[PDB]
Amino acid sequence: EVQLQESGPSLVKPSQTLSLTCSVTGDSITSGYWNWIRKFPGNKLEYMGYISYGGSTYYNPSLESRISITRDTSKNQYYLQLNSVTTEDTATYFCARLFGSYYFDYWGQGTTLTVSSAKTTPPSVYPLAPGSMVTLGCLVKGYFPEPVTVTWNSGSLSSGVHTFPAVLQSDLYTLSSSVTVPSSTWPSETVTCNVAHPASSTKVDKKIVPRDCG
Amino acid sequence: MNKQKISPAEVAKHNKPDDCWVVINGYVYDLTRFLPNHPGGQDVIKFNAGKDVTAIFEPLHAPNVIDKYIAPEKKLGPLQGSMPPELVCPPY
Amino acid sequence: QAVVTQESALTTSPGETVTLTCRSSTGAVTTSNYANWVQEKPDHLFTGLIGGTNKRAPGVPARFSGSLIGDKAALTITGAQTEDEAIYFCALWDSNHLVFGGGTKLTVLGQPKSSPSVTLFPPSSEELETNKATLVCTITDFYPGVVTVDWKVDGTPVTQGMETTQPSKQSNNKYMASSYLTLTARAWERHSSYSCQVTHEGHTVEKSLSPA
Ligand code: HEM
Repeated sequence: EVQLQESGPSLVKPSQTLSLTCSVTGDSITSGYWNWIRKFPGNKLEYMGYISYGGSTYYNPSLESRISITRDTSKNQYYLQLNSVTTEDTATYFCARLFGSYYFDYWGQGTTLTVSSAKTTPPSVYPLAPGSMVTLGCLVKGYFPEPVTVTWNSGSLSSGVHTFPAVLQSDLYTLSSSVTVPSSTWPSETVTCNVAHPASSTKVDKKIVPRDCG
Repeated sequence: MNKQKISPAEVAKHNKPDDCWVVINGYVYDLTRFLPNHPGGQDVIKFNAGKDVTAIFEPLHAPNVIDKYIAPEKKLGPLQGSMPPELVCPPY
Repeated sequence: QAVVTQESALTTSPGETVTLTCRSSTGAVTTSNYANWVQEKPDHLFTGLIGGTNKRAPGVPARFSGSLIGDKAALTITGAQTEDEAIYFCALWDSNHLVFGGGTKLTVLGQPKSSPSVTLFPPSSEELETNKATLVCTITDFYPGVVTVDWKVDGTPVTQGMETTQPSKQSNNKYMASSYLTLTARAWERHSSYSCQVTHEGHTVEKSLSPA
C-alpha cells in the first residue's frame, strides 16, 4: 500500500555529482508534492525541496546553486541531483510526499550516502583492558569503509556485549566494543576480540591482557 | 505589511469573471488579473469567485505558491470573522 | 530565515497527556505557518502526523492532536503509549521556506529509570607506539536515553579532540553510548589525571584515572 524507494550510490568522492532516484508504486506522482529530505549523522533533518505534480520546483535557499529535482511521469519516478558534493553532504536521503500544505503521507526507507576521498583502509585493533565483574573492551580504530563485524571469543561469548556506533576521526572510522565477564573468569580464561573488515579483506583477533606502566 | 480587516459582506460582492476575490485561510485575494495565468485554469476560480476556498485550495497548493505568482498588492487583507456557511467551499 | 526551536527532550509515562511545542524565532506561529509534525523511530522510520497545524494524517491514532498554544504550534499526545517513544520533528512554513527544528526526544517510561554504567579504558600500550592515544568511555544501560558526557585532563575541561556517539537503543530498551578522547602520545605522557563524566537525570557519574 504505497511505497517510496530511494536509489543511488552509497559512496561518492568530494567534488562529484550525486544522483538519487525515488521510485513510487501504488499511486501516481501526478497528485501530491514530491520531496527530498536529509537526515544528517547528528540527528538534524533538512528539507531539500520539492517538485509538484505539475513539475514545478522549489529548493531550500541554501541549495539553489547545487540541487536540481527532476521527474519523469512515465516511469513514475522523480530525482535529486546535487553536485559540488562535500563532506557535509554525508547523510541519509529520504523521499516523502506532502498532501500539499498539509501532512506528510508516505516516506521512503531512505538511503545512506557517504562523501569521502578516503582510500580503503583496514582497522588497527587494540585491546582495552582495565588493569566482582570485569569489563573488557575492543577499539577498532581507523578504517574505511563500513562496516566491520566485531565478535568476542568467536561468538562463544555473546552475553553482555555492547558494540557501539562508529564515529569519524580524521576522515577514518573508529568504533569500540565491550564484553562483561565475571572477575573469576579473567585473567584466568582468555578473552579474544575478533574483527573482520570485508572491504580491505582483513581479519584480526586481539587477546585482552592485563595493563602496563609507566 | 500590517493591513486593514475586510468584511465578508464586501468579499461576497466580488464574484464574477472580471471582479473575482477569494478567501484562503482567513485572508482576502483579488485573483482578477491572475485568472488568465492560473495553471489550474480560469473556470475553477470563476466557479468559486467570492467564496472561501480554503478546503479546496490548501490541499492542492503548497504554502509557497501564493507569493510566487500573486503580487502582494492583491493580497487584500485579513477577513473579518468568517464567510457565511453558504459561501464556504467544503471538500468534494 | 526563521529558526524553529523545540524542546531538547521530554519524559513521560503511559496514560499521561504530553504536549510538545514549536517556536519560530521571528514571531508568533499562526495557522499561516501550516505547522507540520513528523515522528522518527529507530531504523530510519518516519511517519507524518500533523499538517496544516491541526490535521491528522491518515492512519494516525486519535491520541495525536495539534493546536495553536500561545505563540507556538503544539503537538498533544493524550494518553501516551510506550510505543510513542521516539523523536518528534516540527516544521514551519516561514518566508516561503519549510523549516524543521532540531526535534524532541520523547521518552515514554516503559520500565524504571536506570542510571548509567560508565567505564574508562586507558590508551593501550600498543596504540601509544603510533604516537597516538585514545581513552574510551563506555556508557551502558541508561534510561532515559539522554546523556551529556564531559572530559577532564588534569582537572581542566577538554575543549578539542573529543567525540561522543549518539545514544543508541539496547536490546533491553535502555541506552548506550561511547565517548572517545584522542591525544598524541606526547600529551598523554605530559599529563597526570583523566576523567569521563556522565550526567544523567540530574546527577553526574564519574570514572577517573591516572597512568600507573
Ligand atoms: C491564491 C492564488 C493561486 C495561485 C497563486 C495558484 C496557482 C496555482 C498553480 C501554480 C497551480 C499549478 C500547481 C503546480 O503545477 O504544482 C495551481 C493548481 C490548481 N489550482 Fe490554483 N492558484 C491559486 C488559487 C486557486 C483557487 C482560488 C482555486 C479554486 C478554489 C484553485 C484551484 C486549482 C486547482 C483545482 C489546481 C489543479 C488543477 C490540476 O490538477 O491540473 N487555485 N494553482
